[PDB]
Amino acid sequence: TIDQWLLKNAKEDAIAELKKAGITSDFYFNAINKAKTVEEVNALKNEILKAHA
Repeated sequence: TIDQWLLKNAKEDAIAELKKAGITSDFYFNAINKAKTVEEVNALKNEILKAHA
């Protein structure tokens, strides 16, 4: 199974820690659900610190 894959797991979990970080860009929250796996979602949020800040 694992169909849950979609990667929609760390989606809100991470973004939930971003909206408060002060970053509200959609190129980080939107491309978040586009990532591949959880490592790609949490990795994107870690790139904003250098891919935008």
